[PDB]
Amino acid sequence: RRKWRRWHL
Amino acid sequence: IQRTPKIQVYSRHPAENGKSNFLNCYVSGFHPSDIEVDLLKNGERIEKVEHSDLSFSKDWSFYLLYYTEFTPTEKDEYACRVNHVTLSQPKIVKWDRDM
Amino acid sequence: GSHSMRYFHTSVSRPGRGEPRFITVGYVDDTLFVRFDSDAASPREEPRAPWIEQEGPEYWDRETQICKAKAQTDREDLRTLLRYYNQSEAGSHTLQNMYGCDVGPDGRLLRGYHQDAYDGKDYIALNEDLSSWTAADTAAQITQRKWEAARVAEQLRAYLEGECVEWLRRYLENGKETLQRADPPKTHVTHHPISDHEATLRCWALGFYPAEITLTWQRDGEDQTQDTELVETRPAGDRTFQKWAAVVVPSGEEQRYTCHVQHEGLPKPLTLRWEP
Repeated sequence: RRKWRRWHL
Repeated sequence: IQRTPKIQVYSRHPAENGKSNFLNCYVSGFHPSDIEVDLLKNGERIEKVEHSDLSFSKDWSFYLLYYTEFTPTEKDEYACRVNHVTLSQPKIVKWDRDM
Repeated sequence: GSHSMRYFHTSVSRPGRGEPRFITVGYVDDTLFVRFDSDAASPREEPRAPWIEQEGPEYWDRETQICKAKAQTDREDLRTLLRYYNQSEAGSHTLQNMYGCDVGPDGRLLRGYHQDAYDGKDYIALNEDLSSWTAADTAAQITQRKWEAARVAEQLRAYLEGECVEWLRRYLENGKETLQRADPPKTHVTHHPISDHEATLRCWALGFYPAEITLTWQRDGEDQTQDTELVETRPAGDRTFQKWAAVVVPSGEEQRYTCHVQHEGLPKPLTLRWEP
């Protein structure tokens, strides 16, 4: 299962 | 970065005239991902060709499989036509049952 | 043996043609098992392997929400990258990300991955320590500073060492019929006259899984690496792969040539010759 991406470039 | 596609046209199973099979066109190693692929029977575009979902290799270049059911015969000619920003004109690769 | 899980993501902007297209796929080893495409009507993550279908509706809801969140983050990140590279709003650009884990035969983490690319070039990558970053240029250094301040590496490490490995082990068990089965190549040699002086011998490997394979030609026991045409391994469309290797040989010398095939599914490596 996936991981939430919680950051921006 | 622009990378031109590699192209292979081939069947899922060894070809036997009169026997249902799948005709594949595998495009790989390309960037950017926008690409147009047609499968051709005697020069005419085959309808309802399907394709895989866009994915990519370790070097970031993309790959896609385009495919359709087909029944090879002695005289019908099949091919794959590929257009991409790296190409000055579309590339046609003919199906050869021995490759 | 050893196994991997990977999630791949691509967003492609298309100014004047709505929001970017977002496509993500998940693999275990060489098996595609999930996909999401933003251009579908009411997009959902969808199963692509039989052993994932048994996951319940809460699984699909969570995966779908993560995919929608990722598409939205990518849209914002694509706008940021235009600033970082002083680019206009007119062109199409690409943002890619991969992450996942490798496990050994005992199921412990061997390596974790998380890396991003812009327009087909490395942008920023988590190092193998799962604690520091490699930024490709001064734009990615801006991202690196932000991710150090936000302790992103620590968040990724916790996922890669925990859930990534634990869910990979679950999938390997639920899909043991296929994910833990190596299908050996079906092999044969064909002969293609070029002239009355030479012919091509082509050694075929068909229907194998996983994709890793070695095909080589020898003449009198010596490798023909410089004289061998080896095509890229290609998908058959049914989960399996194909490859061939070819050499041009003088007519009548065919029996000097042997094709050698190594693959995880073979009881022992094969030696084959042309059999008229």
